[PDB]
Amino acid sequence: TATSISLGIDDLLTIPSKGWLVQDAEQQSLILEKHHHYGNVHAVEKLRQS
Amino acid sequence: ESEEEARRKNWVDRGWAPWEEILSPEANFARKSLNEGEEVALQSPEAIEAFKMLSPNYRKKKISDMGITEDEYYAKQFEIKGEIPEP
Amino acid sequence: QPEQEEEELTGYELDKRLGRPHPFIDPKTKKKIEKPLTSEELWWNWRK
Amino acid sequence: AEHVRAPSNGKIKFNEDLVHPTRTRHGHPAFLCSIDLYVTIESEDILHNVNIPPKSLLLVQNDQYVESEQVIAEIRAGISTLNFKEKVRKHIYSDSDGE
Repeated sequence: TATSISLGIDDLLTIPSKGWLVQDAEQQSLILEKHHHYGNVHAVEKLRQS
Repeated sequence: ESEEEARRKNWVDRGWAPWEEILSPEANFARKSLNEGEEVALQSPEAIEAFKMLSPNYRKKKISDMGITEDEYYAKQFEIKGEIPEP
Repeated sequence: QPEQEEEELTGYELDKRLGRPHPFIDPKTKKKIEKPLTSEELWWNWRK
Repeated sequence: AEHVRAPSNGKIKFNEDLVHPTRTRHGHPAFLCSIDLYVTIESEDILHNVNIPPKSLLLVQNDQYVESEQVIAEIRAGISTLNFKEKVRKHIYSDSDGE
């Protein structure tokens, strides 16, 4: 009661590097999806990699 | 039926023809690599060659090893395989 | 060793020992890496 | 299961004579190590070395600039998975019409 802990919107903190991991993941996903259409990989591989 | 008979039937009715199907390096490696297995070491010579040919410098060195111009390799890519008829 | 005195002559080491604002990597020490493989040379997965 | 990641930014230097060419499940080109290797990360100040001998799938090439927290190798979970093989049939659907 003396401390009065509370949770806020800004209090929720994300790991400094998230914009990098998600960005490289979606970049790799794009490169794959391009190549799939060219015949360099097959669907099972696409499914798995994703 | 037999494979030969089937191919004959196809040529006669459907119109099958074994075209050249010029491929990219990334694809040639895919066609010559999925025949062995997965995450397994490449033992076939053509598979190792296709794996090494994924680098531009390796190709530009192999084209000079045999003494061919830059346009000669591109012309040899679009080459008709199989038995060629007599003139 | 009477009156032993130890100090950092360079400013970077002094700021690192005291705690003043200083870069993490010493610009003196920093040495450029030799050129890595070009984007063209990389395998397709890593190409930009 | 366990993915070896890069400690810092720099160049990956390893001897390609001990590693044998392979193809990842995900379709990418790769290198398989059947023996212990020591990779070096030529960073601005320091270096770093890590690898697993029985099964290492190296997804990177020699003299390649990599950034931090990037997947470099896969331990491959060399410990055997439970052998409950289930075979499933996925169907490819044509996006456009034709012959």
